[PDB]
Amino acid sequence: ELDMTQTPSSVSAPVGGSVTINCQSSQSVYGNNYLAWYQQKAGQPPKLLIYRASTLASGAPSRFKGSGSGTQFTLTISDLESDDAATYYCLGYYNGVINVFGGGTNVEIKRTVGAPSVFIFPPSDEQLKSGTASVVCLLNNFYPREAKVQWKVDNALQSGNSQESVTEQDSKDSTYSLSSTLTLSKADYEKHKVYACEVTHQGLSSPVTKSFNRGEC
Amino acid sequence: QSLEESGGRLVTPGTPLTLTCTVSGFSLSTYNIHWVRQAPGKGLEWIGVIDTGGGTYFASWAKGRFAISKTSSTTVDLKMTSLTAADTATYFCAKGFDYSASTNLWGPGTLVTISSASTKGPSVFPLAPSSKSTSGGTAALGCLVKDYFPEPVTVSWNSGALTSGVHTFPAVLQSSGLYSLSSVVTVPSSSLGTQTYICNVNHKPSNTKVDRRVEPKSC
Ligand SMILES: CO[C@H]1O[C@H](CO)[C@@H](O)[C@H](O[C@@H]2O[C@@H](C)[C@@H](O)[C@@H](O)[C@@H]2O)[C@H]1NC(C)=O
Repeated sequence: ELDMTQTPSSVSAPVGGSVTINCQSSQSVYGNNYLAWYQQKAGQPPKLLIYRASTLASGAPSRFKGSGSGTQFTLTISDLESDDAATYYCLGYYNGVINVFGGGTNVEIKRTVGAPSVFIFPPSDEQLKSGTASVVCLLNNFYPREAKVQWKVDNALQSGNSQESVTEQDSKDSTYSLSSTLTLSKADYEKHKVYACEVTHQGLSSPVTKSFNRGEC
Repeated sequence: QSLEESGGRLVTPGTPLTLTCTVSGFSLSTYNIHWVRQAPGKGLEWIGVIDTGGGTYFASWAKGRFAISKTSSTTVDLKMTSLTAADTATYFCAKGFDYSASTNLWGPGTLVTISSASTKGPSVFPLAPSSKSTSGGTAALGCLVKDYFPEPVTVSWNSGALTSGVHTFPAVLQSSGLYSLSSVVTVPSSSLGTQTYICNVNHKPSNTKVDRRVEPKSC
């Protein structure tokens, strides 16, 4: 019944900067101050930052500050570092032995534009023995997150046979990486010669291309 | 002092499932245990808590579908019924100082999948450059972990010794209904002839364990 509304869902700010994350409860939390804040990164459990609205968890840095009372709470992260790229959650405790998490907030570290380093990988002979060919294009360590990959096979633009995956923002250099996988049947792969990955990104003044010829090292 | 969840696995809908929280270095006569879950790509969701006396309390939506029990001085079970795809998630247990789910001690999580699809182990293929010199003083190497179910797979490099420059991507669900995952690392070109780079792949649900050495393909 009760709602915990966390805003904004996303925010971007530079190293040295500051962000404010808000949580609003439809009903006062227990004792007016039983509200905690968590940090979470991919594949890990959340880490406690704040409890009882404003008490700093042992081992969290001073630049995390909690404030508020009743139904309105704030987490302020100042002196932002690359390590602070993460998803943040509030957690309210309520009369009736109820805990409710806020919906979460993703904090991005805004850094200078950086071009991707692009690499291309032909399908392995091992894979070709089972009838499918995966061709992979890696875009390494770029900013901002947006990037476009266009595959070409003997200069035909590919559509509908590629899938992409993107890493969480790097906690040290604040970059992203992306992989694009082009899936072909072995039969299709062996009917064509020239395989190219073309990458569009703000760090590049025009799209960059990497290519290989099937069976030519 | 730590917690570790176990028992997360693939079952068909309606199959009862029991998870276990195994604790170490603190007493269940002093501390409570919270259960929390997180669906793929979604936020944290509180399930319930058991107190030192064994009394249990749950989220309003649980509706008696979940039960918690202390089964020994170091173990706590979460028993789940009427499971559907909505319950697919990673499940965490956490040490509770009180009834508030505010705590600095969590397990790593155990992954639950509710589906009628069958288990399948992945193939592991090299992502290899054509040459040691194809991209100057740095080379990218990788492993494509293809066609598995359910999640998760883990990947490390050189038995954990190599972490810098490693990017292990989120799994993607293919239209076939199987997952695929890639892991890559950037390394110095100048020693590719003699330095070994191995991706250590594990898909525990299928007992698949593969080490793949990756290097430039010869001409
Ligand atoms: C911060 O938690 C501590 O203080 C609260 C409130 O006084 C107290 O309830 C906690 O006791 C634990 O939790 C209760 C529900 C019982 O299970 C009790 O047996 C627990 O010890 C207390 N925590 C601790 C660790 O003392």
